[PDB]
Amino acid sequence: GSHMTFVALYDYESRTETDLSFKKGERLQIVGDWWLARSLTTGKTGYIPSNYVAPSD
Ligand SMILES: COC[C@H]1O[C@@H]2O[C@H]3[C@H](O)[C@@H](OC)[C@@H](O[C@H]4[C@H](O)[C@@H](O)[C@@H](O[C@H]5[C@H](O)[C@@H](O)[C@@H](O[C@H]6[C@H](OC)[C@@H](O)[C@@H](O[C@H]7[C@H](OC)[C@@H](OC)[C@@H](O[C@H]8[C@H](O)[C@@H](OC)[C@@H](O[C@H]1[C@H](O)[C@H]2OC)O[C@@H]8CO)O[C@@H]7CO)O[C@@H]6CO)O[C@@H]5CO)O[C@@H]4CO)O[C@@H]3CO
Ligand code: NI
Repeated sequence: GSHMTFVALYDYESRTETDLSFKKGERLQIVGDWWLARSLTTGKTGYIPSNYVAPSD
C-alpha cells in the first residue's frame, strides 16, 4: 500500500549488466537481498541492494 517505495541511504555504482546505480536521496519503486527497482529519477530499471534503501513516500 506504500511499502514498495524507497529512498537511497547511500550512493551506489553499478557493477554488472543487471544492477542499477543510484545516488543518496534518489527514490526507487520496487517492481531477498537484491530487489528489482525502477529509479524515480531516471526511469531505469535494475537490481538494487535492499539494505541501501529505506522506506519513503
Ligand atoms: C518533452 O515534453 C513532452 C512530455 O512532457 C510531459 O512529460 C513530463 C512529465 O510529466 C514529467 O513527469 C513529472 C517529467 O518527466 C520525467 C519522468 O517522470 C521521469 O521518469 C524521467 O523520465 C525518464 C523516463 O522514465 C525514461 O524512460 C527515459 O525516457 C526516455 C525514453 O526511454 C524509454 C526514450 O525512448 C525517449 O522517449 C521518447 C519517446 O519514446 C518512448 C517518444 O514517444 C513518442 C517521445 O515522447 C513524447 C510522448 O509520446 C508524448 O506523450 C504525450 C509527449 O510527452 C509529454 C508528456 O505527455 C507530458 O506529461 C505531462 O512528448 C514526448 C516528447 O515528444 O519522445 C521521447 C523523448 O525522446 O527519451 C526519453 C527521455 O530520455 O528517460 C527519462 C528522463 O530521465 O524524467 C522525466 C523528465 O526528464 O517531465 C516530462 C517532460 O520532460
Ligand atoms: Ni505498501
